[PDB]
Amino acid sequence: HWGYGKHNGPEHWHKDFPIAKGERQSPVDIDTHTAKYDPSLKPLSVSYDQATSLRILNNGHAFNVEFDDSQDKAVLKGGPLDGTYRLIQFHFHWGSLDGQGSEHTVDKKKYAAELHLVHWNTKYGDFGKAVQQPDGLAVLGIFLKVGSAKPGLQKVVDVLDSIKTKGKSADFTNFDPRGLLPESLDYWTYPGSLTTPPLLECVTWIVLKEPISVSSEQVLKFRKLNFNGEGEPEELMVDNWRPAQPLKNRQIKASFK
Ligand SMILES: NS(=O)(=O)c1ccc(N2CCCCS2(=O)=O)cc1
Ligand SMILES: [Hg+2]
Ligand SMILES: [Zn+2]
Repeated sequence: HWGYGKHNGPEHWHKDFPIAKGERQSPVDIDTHTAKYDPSLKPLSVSYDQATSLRILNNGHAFNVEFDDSQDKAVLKGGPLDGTYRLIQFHFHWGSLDGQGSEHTVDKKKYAAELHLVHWNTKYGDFGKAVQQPDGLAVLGIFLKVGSAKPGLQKVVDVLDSIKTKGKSADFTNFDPRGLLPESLDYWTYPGSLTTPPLLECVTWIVLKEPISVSSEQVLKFRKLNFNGEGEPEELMVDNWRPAQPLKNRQIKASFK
């Protein structure tokens, strides 16, 4: 099955998921000089004060911090979005080295990691139905660079010992996603896709201009995770990012002048 290795990685995905070569695939390079400021964009609203985290899961390609999405408790609205999108989970993509790891690039620059806060359009009733829709999802993407520690990340870092291998999960209640956000909500936005199989073209991407900083030791613990299940040969969970895909005649919009 699909992975990030030489034999099952991004170059292979198209054979099982033909949409890999579609018209609105993600991630993309954000060419900052080609991006246009959009005055019709409303202010971005991130409402995570009532957020209810439940669990953290190693799914064999990254780890998901899952939330209770049965009521409007953590929501994303405004910006390019019509209606309300509920937070279901967040996860990261990272590299084997600090000079790579992000999925989106900015003027071809790769960051050490990228955080994805995944949201589904409430008019569609659940996540499964939302991913059948062109505007089913909204993913808020945040770049990670190496520098000072992110205090709001440490609770995540510390539990990774407990979910080392594929299929392992751990209780992860009372985690506050607000501690993962940068100061500014300035962003780029474009229509795109899931960056992993099934690569469904359902996402409004909202990628924040301001990266967060994480410490070397925080990122190092990400790299100690395993792609494999327990009792199988160890394959370090690193370089779980898809490279930039063709923009194809889509326009990236900026929230800022
Ligand atoms: N990387 S991404 O586009 O934000 C992304 C968001 C959600 C998902 N998933 C959809 C398939 C089932 C659960 S999931 O987390 O793996 C995969 C990728
Ligand atoms: Hg879709
Ligand atoms: Zn992702």
